[PDB]
Amino acid sequence: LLINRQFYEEELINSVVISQLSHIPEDKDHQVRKLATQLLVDLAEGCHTHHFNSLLDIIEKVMARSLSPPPELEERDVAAYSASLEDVKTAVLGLLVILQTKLYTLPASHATRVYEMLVSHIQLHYKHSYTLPIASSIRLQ
Amino acid sequence: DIQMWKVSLQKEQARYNQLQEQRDTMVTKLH
Amino acid sequence: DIQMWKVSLQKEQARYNQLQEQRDTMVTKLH
Repeated sequence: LLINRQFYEEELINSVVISQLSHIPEDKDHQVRKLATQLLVDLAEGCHTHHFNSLLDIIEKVMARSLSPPPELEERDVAAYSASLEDVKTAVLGLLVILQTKLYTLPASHATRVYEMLVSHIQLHYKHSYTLPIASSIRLQ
Repeated sequence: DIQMWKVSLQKEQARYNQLQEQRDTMVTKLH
Repeated sequence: DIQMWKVSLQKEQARYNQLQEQRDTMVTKLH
């Protein structure tokens, strides 16, 4: 209900990332993008030096995958496969947002490094010469 | 006089709703 | 049970007036 950051955020971020450590293994795209957005918004105001948990989880998200392994997923998986990949595209969007917020801040390094994550994630993005329109949209933003 | 106990419980719940809403107003004011 | 009902009345009143002050000191902290 409140902005409980002063009174709760310290123990919260820790206990909640500990409980959500099952983010990557469980592969149900919905809660994936959900926790993505949740960490992004909780880092929009995350000045309790806890960009560690959030951005580390985010990096764990981004290296999930970016291109369809099965060469037979003609609208078969790429529908749900892209429902899964849009979790990380939304994560990327939130990185853009939080970096806009942290344009000037003390742990701006975080931004930079996840920014680097971005370009490295973008590097591998153009590495395989992707054939996904959703990946192309990600490139766009 | 069980209905007195009824109205007691009801007015208590109402008092606590007012407590909650005023707490939330103070929350957004602090924000 | 009617006098026992009065007892229940005053018990509820006491408990709710008790938590009332907890809510009001929360208010005062925010003040």
